[PDB]
Amino acid sequence: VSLWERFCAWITSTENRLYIGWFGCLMFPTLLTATSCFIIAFIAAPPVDIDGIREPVAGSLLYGNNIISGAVVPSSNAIGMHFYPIWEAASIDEWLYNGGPYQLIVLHFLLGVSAYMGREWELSYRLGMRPWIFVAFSAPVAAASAVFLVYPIGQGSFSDGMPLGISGTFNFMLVFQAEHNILMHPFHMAGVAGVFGGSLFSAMHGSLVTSSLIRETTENESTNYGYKFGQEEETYNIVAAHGYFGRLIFQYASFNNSRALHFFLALWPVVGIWITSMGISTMAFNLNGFNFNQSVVDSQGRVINTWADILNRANLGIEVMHERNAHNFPLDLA
Amino acid sequence: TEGTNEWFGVDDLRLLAVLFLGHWAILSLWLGSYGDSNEDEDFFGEIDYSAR
Amino acid sequence: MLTLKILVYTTVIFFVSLFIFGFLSSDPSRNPNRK
Amino acid sequence: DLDEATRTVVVDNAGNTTVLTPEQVKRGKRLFNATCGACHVGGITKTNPNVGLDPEALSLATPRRDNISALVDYIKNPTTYDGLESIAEVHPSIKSADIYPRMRSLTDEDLYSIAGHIMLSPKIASEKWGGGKIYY
Amino acid sequence: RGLFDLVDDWLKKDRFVFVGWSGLLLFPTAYLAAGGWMTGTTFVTSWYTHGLASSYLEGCNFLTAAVSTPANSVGHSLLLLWGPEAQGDFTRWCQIGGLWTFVALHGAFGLIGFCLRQFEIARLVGIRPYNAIAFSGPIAVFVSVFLLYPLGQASWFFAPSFGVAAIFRFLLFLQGFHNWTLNPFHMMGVAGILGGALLCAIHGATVENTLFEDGDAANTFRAFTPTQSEETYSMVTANRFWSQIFGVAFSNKRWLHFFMLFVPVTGLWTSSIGIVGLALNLRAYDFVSQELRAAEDPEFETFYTKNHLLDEGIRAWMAAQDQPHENFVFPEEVLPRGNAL
Amino acid sequence: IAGRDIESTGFAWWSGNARLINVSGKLLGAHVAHAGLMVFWAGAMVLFEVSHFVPEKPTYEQGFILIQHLATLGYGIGPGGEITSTVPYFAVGVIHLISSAILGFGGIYHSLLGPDTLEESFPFFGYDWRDKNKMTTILGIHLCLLGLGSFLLVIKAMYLGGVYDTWAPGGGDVRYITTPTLNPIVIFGYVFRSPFGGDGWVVSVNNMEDVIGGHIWVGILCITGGIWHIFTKPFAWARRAFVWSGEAYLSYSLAAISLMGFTAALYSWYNNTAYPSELYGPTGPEASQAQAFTFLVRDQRLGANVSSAQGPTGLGKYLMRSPSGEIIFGGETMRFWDLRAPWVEPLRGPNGLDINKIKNDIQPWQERRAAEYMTHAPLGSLNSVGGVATEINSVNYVSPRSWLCCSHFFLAFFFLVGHWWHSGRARAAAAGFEKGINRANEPVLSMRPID
Amino acid sequence: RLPEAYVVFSPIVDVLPIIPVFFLLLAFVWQAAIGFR
Ligand code: CLA
Ligand code: CLA
Ligand code: CLA
Ligand SMILES: CCCCCCCCCCCCCCCC(=O)OC[C@H](COP(=O)(O)OC[C@@H](O)CO)OC(=O)CCCCCCCCCCCCCCC
Ligand SMILES: CC1=C(/C=C/C(C)=C/C=C/C(C)=C/C=C/C=C(C)/C=C/C=C(C)/C=C/C2=C(C)CCCC2(C)C)C(C)(C)CCC1
Ligand SMILES: CC1=C(/C=C/C(C)=C/C=C/C(C)=C/C=C/C=C(C)/C=C/C=C(C)/C=C/C2=C(C)CCCC2(C)C)C(C)(C)CCC1
Ligand SMILES: CC1=C(/C=C/C(C)=C/C=C/C(C)=C/C=C/C=C(C)/C=C/C=C(C)/C=C/C2=C(C)CCCC2(C)C)C(C)(C)CCC1
Ligand code: OEX
Ligand SMILES: [Fe+2]
Repeated sequence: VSLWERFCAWITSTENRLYIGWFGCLMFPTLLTATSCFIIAFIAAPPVDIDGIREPVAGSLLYGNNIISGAVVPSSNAIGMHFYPIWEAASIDEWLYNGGPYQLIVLHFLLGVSAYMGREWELSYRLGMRPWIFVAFSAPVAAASAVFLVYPIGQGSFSDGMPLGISGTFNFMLVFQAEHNILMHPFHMAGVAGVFGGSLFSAMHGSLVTSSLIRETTENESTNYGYKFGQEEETYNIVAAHGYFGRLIFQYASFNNSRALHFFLALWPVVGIWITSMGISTMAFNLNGFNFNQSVVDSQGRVINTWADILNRANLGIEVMHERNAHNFPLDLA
Repeated sequence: TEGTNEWFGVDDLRLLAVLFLGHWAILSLWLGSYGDSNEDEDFFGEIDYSAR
Repeated sequence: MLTLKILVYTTVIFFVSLFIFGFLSSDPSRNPNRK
Repeated sequence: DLDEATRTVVVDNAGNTTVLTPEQVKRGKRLFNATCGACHVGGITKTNPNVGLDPEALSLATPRRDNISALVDYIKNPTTYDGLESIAEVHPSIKSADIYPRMRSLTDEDLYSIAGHIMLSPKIASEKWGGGKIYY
Repeated sequence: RGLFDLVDDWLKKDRFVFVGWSGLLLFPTAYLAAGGWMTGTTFVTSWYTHGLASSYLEGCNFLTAAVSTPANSVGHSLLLLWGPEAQGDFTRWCQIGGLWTFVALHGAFGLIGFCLRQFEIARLVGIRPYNAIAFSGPIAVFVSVFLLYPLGQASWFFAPSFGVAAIFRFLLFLQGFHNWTLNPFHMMGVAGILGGALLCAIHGATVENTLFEDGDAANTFRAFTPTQSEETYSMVTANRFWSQIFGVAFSNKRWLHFFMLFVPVTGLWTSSIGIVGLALNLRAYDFVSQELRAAEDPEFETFYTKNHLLDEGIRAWMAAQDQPHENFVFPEEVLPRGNAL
Repeated sequence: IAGRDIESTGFAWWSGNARLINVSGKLLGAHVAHAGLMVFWAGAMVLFEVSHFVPEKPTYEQGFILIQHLATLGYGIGPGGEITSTVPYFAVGVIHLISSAILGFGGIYHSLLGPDTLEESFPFFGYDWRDKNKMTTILGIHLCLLGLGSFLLVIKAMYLGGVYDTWAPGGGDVRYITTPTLNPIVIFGYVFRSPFGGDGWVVSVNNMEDVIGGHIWVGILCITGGIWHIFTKPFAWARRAFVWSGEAYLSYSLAAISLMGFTAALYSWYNNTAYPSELYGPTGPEASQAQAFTFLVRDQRLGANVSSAQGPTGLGKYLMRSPSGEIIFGGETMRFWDLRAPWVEPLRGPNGLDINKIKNDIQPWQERRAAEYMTHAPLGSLNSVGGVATEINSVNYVSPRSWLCCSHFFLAFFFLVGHWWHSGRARAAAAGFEKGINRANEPVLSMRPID
Repeated sequence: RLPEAYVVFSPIVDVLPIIPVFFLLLAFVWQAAIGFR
């Protein structure tokens, strides 16, 4: 009867086209502002002093870029970790010079993605679902907050944060290799196993369902039209695909349970990306990966090279060349 | 002035009257239904289905 | 620049207050089980 | 393959050469990394990269520093590179060992093995010792 | 009846491990690729080929051990044990790097023999052969990297060695010298690998969260007998969920599980096309409109020109120790350093 | 066996301690046994940290994390961060070891011989999760203890010995907190700051008067709010917003313990007041400034004017100006211009680094400190070799800050996942559909057309 | 190291922090011996 109850009834209605919910009250204003500023800053945005040395790096399309090289540049080294909104900038020209829109996009992104995650919970509550799709979405939220939030914190500047682009991503990955040795760190190892394993069990499960489909169509029409939507009959012989994989490797390595099978597809990647995103986090605070340089010696004591020493000389090439003007002192403490 | 240690970033006095009239303008909406109810009615559930 | 700043704290604590007083609005009872 | 010709290092300013027993080269590495190696790792100096532990750089000091007797001289009394004034107040030493807690327990044979490690390491690794990151 | 029928009936007999006709190609060749790797990473060194240490005898752990590629002087020889290089000696065969071609060749006939295994079991069980066609994805990555990439290059030396950190340098060797991340075929491959990991994390978490009540226990894993005809999760609910969260959603289980096949496999085929184009050094190295402008205007900087200076560090610093056969003796004064690093 | 198989409960062996939700004696014995393990570790770790103590190396080079908390309390510490005694550290690790054998016996008694439910025999200790008067009493009793435990810091810092102030005039030493700060505009000044750079929400407490003065207000709140929740009952709005069940209270804690998990992991990276650099090693920001100060001293001895020394980029090579106007150090160290450290604050002014004081008054203990904090920067590896990621294997050092900021930070994300799991289940266990969708009554079928 | 009346037990103390890991493994050993029921 009241105005608030007629507003709570609408905002929590599943009869809307898109469910809004109470998290959409701060998902939609956040992500539309992260979007509408990203499209403008990617297309039309002046160059940005990223190294704090007043050498402005172009990143937008109107200043001679493309899809690959164009990128929303991170904020300045001069700012660093300080909060830099528009009203604390004394003009928009001073805001866009010093890496303004990187903080406006990222902070409205991480609020909107952490609200998109809670929104996946909310609709599962109002639909009668068991709730935990949003726990599986915690794994890219862990990884998005690792390269945009946690790594600028432990390194003390948003300038070490990830550039919102495509070539800026590979500037981020290579400089992160030289300074932290991520490939030898066992948490990037535990998530390469998460996505190689994840793409394995995806294409391994998706093939054994498509292999054992039941005849419901003719050879002229499509294979997919043998599934009517909302039917109650099972659309594939699960005993058939169990007997196949029960002979392809051996018998006891096969899940006859389809529920425990469809749980292992959700376990393996998500655990692999939780562990990986806490690799960037523990390497944000300079707890680097393994270092086996000069580890094998002869009885005389001369250093015998290994593959890690060849990997070290690739890291030394990126270390002596990243931010080639920003350094003045012999050790990259930042 | 960015790195000042001021509460909620309230630099000027005018920003307070923005905050108080934001929480209260929806609080007064909320009290139009969930306010003025019996504050002495209990349940032995995990969850209450009392009224609107 | 102190006119924009006023506009943001309106918009933030408008939607934050809809969030805060959304879950205070007997939100566990809004399920498909009963009521 | 630690031959005694390779363990034979120069010991005095005149140029006599004596050999290091195999416990000297082993304690010489453990003590150097624990005491000196925080800044003098691999022969370079972190806090002053001009003055290294190179056998070229030890020889060009105004007292010649290549000898074992010259290095243990430096530890008990560190002068500068031109040897005019003392920097015992800032370099860890025996004379100024009340400030540095790391050097309150060192014997004569312990400095004899640390200086043994500084001298015998350019003979093992010819270019890695104090060559910087180019020769890692 | 005949002699062929007795052999055909014996191989296809139900037993512990299904042998079949294809097991005569798989089980000898896969056993020797795997055992050739465990031996080569334990005992055989890389001291004469690369000038490294890549064994457990030489102090390397699991990470820094490898079965390494042979010398550049060998060229593309197959390095047969009886060949003109090894000449029957086992010990000189291992020091030249003969185990690496032993692993790669008997491994390539393991992936032939394992994909034939998936056609044979599908014909006996009587199903469609999409496992054997999705496994053709990983065949196109082994062939076009461990085989077709060193063939276009100077020798077998520029191939990935079969060891954990030896793959890791091959990742770094391919950025500095080839600019591999800029190649659109890797970009369509990352979209399939991160896209394939995405689909199993969603389909894992949506089936498990729209389950029906089939029991009174709190454990839902117990409430599934395998031979039941009732579906175990509400497809109508899961469609209604994602149609409001994400906006668009699958309404077809046959199209869904096919789409979980197409996305991971295509990322292995599109990325396999590009690595064949790097055997020929047809790399996507530069945007010339970016390069002509940065030469004429010494103020124009992008992130893209920042990656070239990172590649000069990879091309100069590691190439001295990368290729000891070529004898790069760089002075200290040609190596590109930055300011004060 | 009844109550300890899936036929009676419905929980498998792997989710086996979920059988303890609706028994109270077995659940009490479980919480006092895990409390017996928290104690037992801390006693046995400090004895492990005493038996490997060497007076030669500093306190942070030896890789300890627990005997540096007691040195902040002031036991066995001397002036300048020099640990003297290490007989009182032995004494603390025995009391936290003997006592776990008593808390161990409560965990083995109450969970193997105690009654399954306390509500039958012991009406004071027995409870129900759905009850709301008892649960605020359990919250109230265990809040007055957290009030009293906060005053033990205050009693110890004002009366019993004192605490280690690294800002203490004359050098870092055990200092009695005479006059703590009791201003709520200052103490709650911290709690309502920005969490970003320069403000640094609650990490940025920069003297021991605000620390010890702050733990007073915590003891005031936790006792008045402890008495508040004993007497009262949850209000009308608080009964409508929560789920009053067993697992829901567990997912309330896991959200809040993750807040404390990140914050203790960010104290250890930035704060050099509660965590003195003499004990925990230099911070991330502090070792970046100690490098630029060392080469400032180095090239000042070569007769170089360091103020007018034009850098290679055109900025200051040594001294430049911050974006708020202050004289700072230049390089990549310009990001850490908020670094307030007891060896650089002698060189401050109103404006910043006083150029007259740099040209004339640099004391050799600052040179011995900046050279110590350059070589022991918090940059390590998992095999515990120091330096940069491309450093050779000779040193054995990873800073104890980097172990605390990478492990309590590591856990504090997984306990945020524990807030997501255990509250998704508890909100759905209250509503009835945690076991799945009913086949007879599906809620989606009784809705509108889909669009 | 430990005080002089306690230098004898320096091997036993080195094992002691490991012992809380052994309680995590003690649960699974107990679940194996009960037959996971
Ligand atoms: C923090 C660790 C911890 C603790 C304290 C508990 C505690 C408990 N669990 Mg449990 N559990 C744990 C971890 C833990 N669990 C883990 C990790 C798993 C997964 C494998 C399980 C799986 C599990 C299942 C499946 C079940 C329990 C059950 C129980 C309860 C009763 C056990 C019982 O009566 O059987 C008798 C127990 C034994 C015979 C074990 C004897 C081992 C002794 C006590 C070891 C003592 C060693 C110690 C050093 C001695 C100190 C003595 C002192 C004087 C110094 C008890 C409260 C049961 C339950 O729910 O009860 C209703 C049950 O069904 N647990
Ligand atoms: C939080 C922990 C906790 C809780 C709630 C309980 C609760 C209970 N225990 Mg139990 N117990 C515990 C820990 C705990 N115990 C520990 C650690 C041990 C090992 C020593 C035991 C050993 C034990 C035995 C052997 C028995 C009980 C019994 C009981 C029941 C009746 C107790 C009674 O007579 O009350 C009134 C008791 C008192 C007023 C005496 C209190 C004296 C203590 C020393 C005061 C505590 C001082 C202070 C608050 C603690 C400060 C240290 C702190 C910072 C850690 C009751 C349910 C009895 C039972 O269930 O009957 C079958 C029983 O026989 N307990
Ligand atoms: C371990 C810590 C702890 C825990 C878990 C709880 C748990 C609880 N407290 Mg409690 N409390 C504690 C410590 C704790 N208390 C302490 C130390 C104090 C003393 C300051 C209080 C004072 C207190 C009060 C006064 C009330 C509760 C209430 C509650 C219930 C939940 C409400 C809530 O979280 O809203 C979280 C809400 C916020 C963080 C913001 C609320 C903003 C308020 C409502 C604006 C109105 C102004 C109001 C007069 C306060 C002025 C301060 C400022 C906001 C203007 C719950 C039983 C409520 C209840 O049901 O009472 C029984 C209640 O009214 N607590
Ligand atoms: C604020 C949040 C609100 C939600 C935001 C909305 C954004 C949603 C994006 C719409 C996807 C549209 C693609 C049409 C696709 C289409 O319409 O498919 C429709 C298809 C429905 O299939 P049915 O089961 O109806 O098909 C049965 C048979 O008829 C098969 O033909 O749905 C899906 O399979 C889509 C699932 C994968 C979704 C693919 C999305 C890929 C992400 C987008 C990549 C492009 C981004 C480029 C940016 C430069
Ligand atoms: C080369 C060659 C040869 C040979 C072959 C063969 C016969 C081989 C085999 C071999 C083999 C076949 C090997 C094997 C090996 C194995 C190993 C050595 C293993 C190990 C293991 C491990 C170490 C693992 C670990 C673990 C465990 C135990 C448990 C837990 C988990 C883990 C994983 C950790 C010939 C004569 C033809 C001649 C030519 C050449
Ligand atoms: C219930 C249960 C459980 C649990 C258990 C527990 C958790 C327990 C705890 C336990 C405990 C927690 C224990 C503790 C103990 C301790 C002790 C027993 C101690 C003693 C001490 C001593 C003996 C010492 C000595 C010494 C001295 C005096 C001096 C110096 C030297 C030394 C250190 C040697 C489980 C899981 C199985 C499961 C089932 C059920
Ligand atoms: C010791 C010390 C101190 C002090 C401290 C303080 C004084 C504290 C405070 C604290 C506080 C004062 C805190 C607060 C917190 C709060 C929170 C964190 C809240 C939360 C809330 C919630 C969680 C809510 C939720 C919700 C919503 C939103 C809606 C509806 C439903 C519910 C209700 C659930 C200082 C700083 C001086 C310094 C250092 C030392
Ligand atoms: O900003 Mn971006 O990258 Ca991280 O390391 Mn230091 O800071 Mn700068 O150099 Mn390297
Ligand atoms: Fe599936």
